[PDB]
Amino acid sequence: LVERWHFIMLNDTKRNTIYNAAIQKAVCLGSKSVLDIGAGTGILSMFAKKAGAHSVYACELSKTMYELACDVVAANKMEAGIKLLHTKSLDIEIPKHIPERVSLVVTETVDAGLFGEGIVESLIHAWEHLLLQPKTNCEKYGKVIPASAVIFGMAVECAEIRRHHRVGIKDIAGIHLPTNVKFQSPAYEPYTTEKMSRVPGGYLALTECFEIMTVDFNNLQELKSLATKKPDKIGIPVIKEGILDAIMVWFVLQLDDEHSLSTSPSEETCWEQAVYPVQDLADYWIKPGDHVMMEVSCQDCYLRIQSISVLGLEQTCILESTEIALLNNIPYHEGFKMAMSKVLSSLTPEKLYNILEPFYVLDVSEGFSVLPVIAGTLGQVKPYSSVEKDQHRIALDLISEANHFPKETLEFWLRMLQRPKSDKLWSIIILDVIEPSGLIQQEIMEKAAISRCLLQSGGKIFPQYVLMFGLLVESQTLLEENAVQGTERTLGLNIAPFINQFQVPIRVFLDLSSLPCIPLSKPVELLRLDLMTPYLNTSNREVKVYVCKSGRLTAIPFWYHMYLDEEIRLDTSSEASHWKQAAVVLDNPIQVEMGEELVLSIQHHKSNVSITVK
Ligand SMILES: CCc1ccncc1CNCCCCSC[C@H]1O[C@@H](n2ccc3c(N)ncnc32)[C@H](O)[C@@H]1O
Repeated sequence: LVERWHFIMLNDTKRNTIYNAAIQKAVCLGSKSVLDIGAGTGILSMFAKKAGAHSVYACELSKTMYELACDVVAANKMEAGIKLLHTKSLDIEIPKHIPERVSLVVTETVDAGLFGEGIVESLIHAWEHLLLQPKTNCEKYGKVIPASAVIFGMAVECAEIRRHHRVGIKDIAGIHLPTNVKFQSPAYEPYTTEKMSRVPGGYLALTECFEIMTVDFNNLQELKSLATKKPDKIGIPVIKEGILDAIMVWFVLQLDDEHSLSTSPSEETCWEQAVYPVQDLADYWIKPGDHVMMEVSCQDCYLRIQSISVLGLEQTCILESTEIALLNNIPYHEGFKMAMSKVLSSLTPEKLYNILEPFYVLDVSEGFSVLPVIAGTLGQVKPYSSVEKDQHRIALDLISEANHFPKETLEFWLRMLQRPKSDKLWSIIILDVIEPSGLIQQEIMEKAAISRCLLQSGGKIFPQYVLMFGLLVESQTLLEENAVQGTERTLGLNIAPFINQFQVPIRVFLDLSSLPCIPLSKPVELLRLDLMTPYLNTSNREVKVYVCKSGRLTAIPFWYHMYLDEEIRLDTSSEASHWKQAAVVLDNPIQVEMGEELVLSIQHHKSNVSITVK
């Protein structure tokens, strides 16, 4: 309900201090009438009032955030001086919502790409309807904090970004990906966002930092012009050999002459960068002498970088990032090849590489999957794909052709779980068990139980079972993302007890490998989800975890080993995993001692798992 950024930004003392100092300066120079656009909990509005502003107006788009801001403003005894408005800034009218035009607008409607929260649209409206005229004293003319911003770019090598946007291989577990199928991510999604200061495997600067654009938030003509301004065509010198994976983008906010904020990548700051993946080139290798060329525009809200190309000295298949990461997950496909060949082998080795009767193999993977083609290559197999999108069907037809399938070897199941034919049964059913989120898929136990009945004698659900592993960690990061840590970070203002009512018990879409934390235990098996034998499912159980190290336990990250058979397991935490992980974050951190035996109480019901300290 409450975006994680509200917790991180409220816990950033440095940022609170700098916004307070800028709002203080402006108010005491006589900006005593303030509109806070995107107020969240209302901390900037409370800075303005306490700085001596006469009237403060705070608008917030989210019902949840507006109600929270009402509660926080009241709790800090500022109900009377601060008018909270449940409204998009665009829908503020004078005198209906605000009595008079205001001397100061403060806005934190800002994303990693600066523009992605509609600031340009808001400030154009603000200048036109809501602000006093600009300077041609301070009580008599309109001004905006932030005043202006410089946007910076850098060409980078980053395999972690690459593996989500480009398919890196021509051959997966003995199937050929044909040249005549081009895979593109959806960023070909104007950008992704990334804490680049700790992206798994890091990044390499291939160019110097280069200025992309400047913006003056106090110049209405300039903001009005962005909409129709001709894209800047630019060309950036290469200073290092490497693979061109992305343009990394950040910015400096000038709040006023003396106060600025940088979203430059750093472990010292909370800020993320905008990331523009590079794809649909013949070659990605760049070296000193080359230029990185691109068009930069800001016409329809977002900063777009397009036509990214390298100046030196054919069916398209759109995949989600998860599906691109999947095709780049080699051990996943090699596991399936091996484990499928073993199940085929132990049921009819004669049909592995009644003659007319194949192995029937059903793939119920959620999205795009090449498992059926891999199954196809193993023996006399009739493989079934569960792809819905026409584009996926065409790609798989073309991949089939490239691996010497006769036409209509690969069948499409959608074009309910049922028998393959009237009096026939499945040799393998593949179920999708774990969400990209790192949570167990809903209704999986139902799908398993239905699927069990539809199997040939000695046939298998893949995976047969799944072990969930956990780790005791001390993570201040996970804590500061989860909960405001008291009053001192918000400069005495009392916000934590109100926002912390919206603590999430579980952080999903977590990159474990990147996480700054201290391990307090070794991995430990937390529960078994067994698709072949439901009786082995952990109902409710306690787990004794040996504490290897003294620390403040804040979280229990968790991932899965998915067993295709007893020898072959997939790791959702693997380097190349197309799954994210998750973590239980404690409402209250617990202190643990080396030698202690901590008890986790683990409640499991369907696809939901409670994990608690006892
Ligand atoms: C330095 C920024 C940064 C840089 C790098 N990495 C991360 C960040 C952090 N950015 C967090 C985005 C937070 C989301 S926007 C903040 C609040 O404003 C609200 N809103 C949005 C538009 C809007 C409107 N026109 N009228 C009223 N309210 C509005 C949202 O409902 C939200 O509560």
